Amino acid sequence: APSRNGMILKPHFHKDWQRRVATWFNQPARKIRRRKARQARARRIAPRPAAG
Amino acid sequence: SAHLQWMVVRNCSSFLIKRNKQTYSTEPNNLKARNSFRYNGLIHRKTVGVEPAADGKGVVVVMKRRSGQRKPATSYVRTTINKNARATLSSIRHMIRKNKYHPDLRMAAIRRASAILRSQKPVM
Amino acid sequence: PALVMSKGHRIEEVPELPLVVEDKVEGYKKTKEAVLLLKKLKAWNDIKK
Amino acid sequence: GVDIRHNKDRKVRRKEPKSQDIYLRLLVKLYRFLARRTNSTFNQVVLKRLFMSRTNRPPLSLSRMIRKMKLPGRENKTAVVVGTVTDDVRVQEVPKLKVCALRVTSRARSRILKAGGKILTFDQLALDSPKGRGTVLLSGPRKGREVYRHFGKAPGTPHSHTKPYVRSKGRKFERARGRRASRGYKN
Amino acid sequence: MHKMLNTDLSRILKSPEIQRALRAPRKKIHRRVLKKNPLKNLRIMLKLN
Amino acid sequence: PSRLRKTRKLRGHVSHGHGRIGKHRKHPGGRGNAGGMHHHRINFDKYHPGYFGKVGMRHYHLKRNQSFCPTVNLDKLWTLVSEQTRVNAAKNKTGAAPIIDVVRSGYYKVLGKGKLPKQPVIVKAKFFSRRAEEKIKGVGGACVLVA
Amino acid sequence: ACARPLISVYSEKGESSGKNVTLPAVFKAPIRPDIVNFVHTNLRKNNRQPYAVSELAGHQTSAESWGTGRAVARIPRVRGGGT
RNA sequence: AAAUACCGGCACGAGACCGAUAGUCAACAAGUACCGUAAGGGAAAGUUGAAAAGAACUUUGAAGAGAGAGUUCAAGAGGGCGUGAAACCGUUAAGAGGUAAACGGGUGGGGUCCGCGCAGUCCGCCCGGAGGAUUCAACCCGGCGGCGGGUCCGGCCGUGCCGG
RNA sequence: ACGCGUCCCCCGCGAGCGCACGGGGUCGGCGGCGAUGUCGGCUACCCACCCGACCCGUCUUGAAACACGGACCAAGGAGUCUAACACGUGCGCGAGUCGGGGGCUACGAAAGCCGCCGUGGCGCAAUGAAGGUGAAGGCCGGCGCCGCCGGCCGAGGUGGGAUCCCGAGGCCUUCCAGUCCGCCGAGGGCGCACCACCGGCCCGUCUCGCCCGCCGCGCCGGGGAGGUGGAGCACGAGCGCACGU
RNA sequence: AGAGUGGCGCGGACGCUACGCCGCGACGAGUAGGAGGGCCGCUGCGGUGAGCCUUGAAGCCUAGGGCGCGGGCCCGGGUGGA
Repeated sequence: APSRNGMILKPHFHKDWQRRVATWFNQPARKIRRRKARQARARRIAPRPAAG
Repeated sequence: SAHLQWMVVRNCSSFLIKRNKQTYSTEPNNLKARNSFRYNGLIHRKTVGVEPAADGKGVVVVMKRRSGQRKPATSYVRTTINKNARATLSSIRHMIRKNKYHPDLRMAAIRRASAILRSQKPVM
Repeated sequence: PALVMSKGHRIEEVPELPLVVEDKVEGYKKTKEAVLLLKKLKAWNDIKK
Repeated sequence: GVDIRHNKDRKVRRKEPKSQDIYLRLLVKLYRFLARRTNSTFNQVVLKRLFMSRTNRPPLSLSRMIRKMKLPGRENKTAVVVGTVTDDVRVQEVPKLKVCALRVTSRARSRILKAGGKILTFDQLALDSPKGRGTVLLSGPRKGREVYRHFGKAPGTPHSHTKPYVRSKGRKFERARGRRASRGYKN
Repeated sequence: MHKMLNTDLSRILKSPEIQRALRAPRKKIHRRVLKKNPLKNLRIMLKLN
Repeated sequence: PSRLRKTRKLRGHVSHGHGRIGKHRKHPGGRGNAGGMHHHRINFDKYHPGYFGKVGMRHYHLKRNQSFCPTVNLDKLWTLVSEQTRVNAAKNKTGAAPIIDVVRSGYYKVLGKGKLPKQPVIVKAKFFSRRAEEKIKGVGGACVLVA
Repeated sequence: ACARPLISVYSEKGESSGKNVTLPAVFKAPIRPDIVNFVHTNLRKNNRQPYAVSELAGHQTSAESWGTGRAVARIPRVRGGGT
């Protein structure tokens, strides 16, 4: 039962998108991992700056 | 300030009761345990509190001064009247009338003092 | 001050201050010194509750 | 059996505003007292504009405010604006005024405080004129939203001046059949 | 900004500037009257005629 | 909000607000745009006609970077530059016109819609309209082009 | 409001001190409980871990419905299963 | 090499997830028992007592199965032993039986038990009989608080004004 | 129908009282029986008798049906989420809002900050396939005359219209001229939102003739009047979140 | 309910949970479907009742009472032990 005047779209949900699911679980985990990697790099290069 | 915080207090509070179709407030300054704007002493500047003593000797009166704005303890002052009912109610009526301090609840304080002296009367 | 009594804290123990204590509070490193500070400020009934 | 149509038995207008704020409701309950005591229609119109919410009122513009103040017959006379007055940047000169409204934007407040205007609240205005003695009651232009281009006649119809719900207008979206005269027909 | 400055509606309403030009409060409760039959009852017919 | 829905109020119903005869079935009409030419023609061509067909030359490698060109009006010209220049423009008795750069604001073509106050300014842009040029030559001001 | 009283800052021993600092304007702020309750119900949801039911449970065991008759109520039942 | 993916495994932590027909099918000697010639299919299943203090002693009877004792706070926890729901059967007591049976309305009769009724609320003001309490109008001393010290003084405050 | 000082057509306060067919029931009248089986029992246990009384859900216009399923009971059990919209409601700032990605500082995978991290979305400007263009003008002089030197006013006009402003005057005390304040009002306008039309402007195009311009004097470029069509201008209003349909 | 210029005493109820109160009138059927309110109830999260009790928490029956126009609740008696 299609409704009255409105916008039209092409909802790409005909495929099995439940198979390929990749949602953002590790956003703050990736941020803390990049923070620790940057701190380890800054402690590795002692005279060199952060930019280089 | 006065009417502003009453709408917040009447919504949620620990002293208010909601059971058996009985919406009331159980504040200690609230006489007769009736929830109303006129029946309050914490918000208003003038506060009259009729309470019994620790022992069964008369009525203690908790008076509020002019300087009480943010003072929970040192604003209020306590006194104790240990006399008969006639001169006690006469002294309370003189405090209400001649001192001109909160001349609003006159008969309710009389009935409250009568109920307190009837309660602290020794049992048969 | 009415919302504190609506919450249920013992407001009677503080005579008059929206409590601001001196900068030597961070210098204490003992729980007995903390209990002594709470007894000097008389605010013990709220934690006894 | 009495044939009474009970369809329009209850008035569909609001008996109370649906907003949840403590500063508005006390003023509403005070203007209830003023509207029931004063016999004038001024407090009733102010109360009805307190019933009409943010979606039921348009934002008033400063350029049209100055344009309505340039009309004669209102010299040394204040204007009570219920809705919000938004700042319009296409203005250069501004005299001193006495602006009283609910919410005024910060650029307009800076311009009024630079010009030398006294901004006051509604309580002193109610103390000055309870019945509305020496006030001009104004309202903003309601025809100032995007949805009015969608209201009215249905599209896909000859002589229909109404914006259709198109996801993205362009060179190929709804141009070939219904618009051209060669490809079929046109309306 | 604050919506209203003086937040004391009782002090606003007890001011003489509002209470100068106002109508008097019609404080009189009017219950319904029992319409007695003037054909049966005697002195009701004497009242209205 | 499960308690703030109609599915708690409609507890105790057969079809849950979907009629006695015509129940809420799977697909009465179709799936999406099924049968758009046969029986949904009345539905689609009455509301949104025009999609069926080709039009124009098909431009394949289209880029919006060369086609991006925002315009600016003469009415909001004083809004970009600060108020001290508006003081100094009235202060200048000789008529030293201040420089107002349009490329700094990020616009290319200058149009004319509203009222401009009668004092000269220098406008540096890429394009200029003819009527806006007539208003600039009537009021006062130059038109410095840029590549 | 605009008027702000003077605050006598007490000492740590209990008695009052001589320092007096003017009260800030945050203590005369307008109160709005609705936005506070809305942000409270948002931030109390913004620290919640999701949970899931095992999706593969149910589709591993195979079954086939015989249809009408055979003293069943049109339910896909277990094929075989000598137990 | 660098930021990218991880549903299996090696070590953990946490949860607004579920709670013995639920949760992994499997919380226990679970792909285990079992079925099919085979690729294959696939179960049922927790709660004694804190502590076994697990019942010695007498009798009936071939033994099974009873009747008295003992333990413990209680067997009201008796070897398939947390508590003890309905559908179903029987027993003790009460009622009815020539228009299966039952229900809705009006009451009538008998009992189940409840009223702690079986000599039955009183309260304010005035007067009288004999009473008791050193107890009141009125006046000094000390302490506390409020109306407005109208027009006594000085600080403080103002999204006030005018300045240096 | 009932003292007179005050206008004829014509011969401004009395004191008390009794009782009431006078704005919805009272008695200032009464009697009995009760401490070992009587008093009250509507709710609930059983029985008797009077009236009514086709077995619950589905189908169809029409079902209690010789239309369908139902031996009984405990437990379980059947419009859920994301994405995209149309409308309604609440908050914030406002021509802006939004950090949803990035960086800096047990509960806390909480939280705070960035503004030269606003890179970027939306919208205040439309019309065309595109080459492109683009959203008022009016008044007075120099010149029966085209172009330009000057000054002034400025986002249109008419009608219906919320409410305000002014007021022909009025609003009672042994006497009369007589002051400011307060209320109402004959009548006249500025006219709020909104509605109806006439407009003016822009863009693609048809018809009509003419005027201008030059480092590059032409198959050059610009302009005027009347129509046609436009999801247009007529003085911003949207953005981000939460809920329901 | 106006204002000015001149010729013995020490007393008087309810009220106003202003999201409360009552006054005066009209009407009471209605499936599908839509709108509003539940001091109706189950299980969980953040606070709160100086909350509860081995001298009985929760759950199960009942010829006992009353509260309801309702979704339901309270104690009288038996089981029961956190």
